[PDB]
This record gives sequence, C-alpha cells and structure tokens, in this order.
Amino acid sequence: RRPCYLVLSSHDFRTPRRANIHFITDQLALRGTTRFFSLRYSRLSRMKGDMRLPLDDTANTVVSHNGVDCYLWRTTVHPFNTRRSWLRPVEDAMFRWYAAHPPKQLLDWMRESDVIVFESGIAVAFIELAKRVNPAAKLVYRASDGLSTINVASYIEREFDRVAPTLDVIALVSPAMAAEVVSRDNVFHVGHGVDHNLDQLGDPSPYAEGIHAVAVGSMLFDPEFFVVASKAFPQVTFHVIGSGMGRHPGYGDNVIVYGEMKHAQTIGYIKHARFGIAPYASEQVPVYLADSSMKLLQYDFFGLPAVCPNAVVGPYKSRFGYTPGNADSVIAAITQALEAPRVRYRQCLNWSDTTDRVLDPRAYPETRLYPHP
Repeated sequence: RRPCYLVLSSHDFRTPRRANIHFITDQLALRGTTRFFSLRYSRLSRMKGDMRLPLDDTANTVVSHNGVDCYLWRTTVHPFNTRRSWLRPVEDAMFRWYAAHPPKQLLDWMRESDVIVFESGIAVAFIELAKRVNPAAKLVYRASDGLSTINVASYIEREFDRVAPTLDVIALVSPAMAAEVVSRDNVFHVGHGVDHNLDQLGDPSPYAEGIHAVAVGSMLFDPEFFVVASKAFPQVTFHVIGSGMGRHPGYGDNVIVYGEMKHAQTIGYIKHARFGIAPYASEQVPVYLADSSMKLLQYDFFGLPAVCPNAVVGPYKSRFGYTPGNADSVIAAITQALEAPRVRYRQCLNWSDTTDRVLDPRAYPETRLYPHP
C-alpha cells in the first residue's frame, strides 16, 4: 500500500505537541499506510507520571489518528535503567524478557511493513526481531538523541552496538552523534526539518509596537533567566510560551506568560520577535543539542537572533551565549542579541525533503558521514 511504514518509539503519535518523530510520521502517512507503535509503557508508568496516561483506556488496541494506525502497548512492567551497577543482571533480564514477548500486533505490523523506523531509545531492543520477522524490510534508525544522553540502560547501548552494522540507515540528527555510533558505512547526517509553509504561518504579527522577545517550549526551562532579563530590560516584552510552568513571582510586569500553543500559532510570535531565547537551566547537555534543538532551528529559519547557554551556541552565528545563573552574562548576551542583524544563515530543508533523506540517504550523497562508495 505504497510503501507501508512502521514507526517504533517511546512517543505515542496521539500525544499533543509533536516532537520530530511526529513530523516525520506525518510525511510517512502521506506516502503510504503508516503505523506508530508506542513502547516503554506499562502499569508501572502510572506511578512515574507518563505523558501517555490519558491514552490508557485505549492501551493494547489500534486507534486511527490523522491517517496513522496507533498502538499504545501496555505491559505490566517495562525495563529501564535503574542506575545501580549491581542491578545490571536484573536489568538485562528485564530487557531480554521485554524483547522476547512482543504482542501479535507488533509482529503483524512488522511483517506488513516495507520500512521500519526505530527512534533512538527503547526501540533498539526490537531491531533484531524486525530482521527475523521481515528481512526484506528497510530498517531505519532515527537518532533523535544519543543513547548516553538519554541515559539508556547498558543493555540498550550494547544491543545498539551489536545491531548497528545491520541497519540499512542510521540517520543522525547531528554529525556530533557519530562518535558514539559503532558503525560507519550506513551512517548519515539528516537534520530536523521545518514546516514547508513556515513563512505563510508567521503573518500576521501578534505584537503591537515596541521590542518583543520570545521563548517557546519547556525543555530544561529556566525561569531565573526571565527574572533577571525582565528587570534588566524593562523596555523589552518577554513572551514566554509553553514553558511548562506559570507566572514565576520574580517575573517583571514585562513578562507575558502563555499556556501551551499549537505549533502553527507559535510561528507569528517567533517570526515577528526582535530576538528569541532558549532558556535551558543547565549546560549539562550534549554537544549535539546546538544542532538538534527544535526551538533554535525555528529561530534560525527566520534568522532570529537567539540568546542561549554557551553550551548550545555551537557552530552557529546569531547565537549569543550566557552562563545559566550568572546575571551579568544573561544581560551581556541580550545586549548583543538586540543589536544583531536578522540573516537567514542556516539552510533548513522542509519535512518532506527531510523525510526523503531519512528514508533514502544514499540518494543524497551529501548526507554521508564516511567516505562515499
């Protein structure tokens, strides 16, 4: 049915506020029958506060959502990194057990698929199974994150090293991820895409007169940034969108705090801002985050100058680094961003062109991270 796709991920396709894997899956759904099988969910997830808990009454059944067949697999317990070295044989046993007991629905979908996409993380544990069920299927690993950054259990790191050479495609969001990938000939660089109609979404402006700065998203969200920034720049209005928290009592009156916004509504706040902010509270982040940050990519699409921690400035112009918790550095970076010109320095492929490269990177030899054949 055109090519049939299966995506394996710890996301569920139905969870509001899409991550990169959702945007890719939207493109898959345009190309053929597309399935999204959600992993690492269990009765144990209830005690931990999993974002998929609203979908619990649909567990272990197929639900159609936006043209995609979705399945939230719920087991009694799921394997995880206990972060105790003495518990490693228990972990390994739990992971082996998990991988050894796939539901019939997963097996059927694997068999039916022409292409199986595994997102970095728990999906690693099912790569060998996929090869056994459907050796004809193209196996594509989408490295949204490095395994060590997401801190997967030892079992997952070892299994990925073991199976990585067997994958048809290892599609890294950033070349900085390649150092920890134990393979070469099948390793490619395919960054995140952007919406093909980003420029149509930006107009009209949500802002009136004056200087407006924007932050979108809740990742490592640092309210202390805005406590300092709002006081130091009373002439700037700070638009804090989808931060995952409310109005911190230290925010100046020049901070406007918004609830979660759908992707398309955020664009006007981004395009029409003077500068953007990625207020990550910690610099204990991978080198690849400069490339993989979805919010920084959106700013970059418009050439929006950005203020962000030093650790995520990376190989980019128009990003002004500060040290989280250091007020003077915050102030200095904003000062620089206010005077930075807007220039579209970064080339941003749309999601369709991005998906083309994730699926068939060998057709786009510029994606190769190792010597071309």
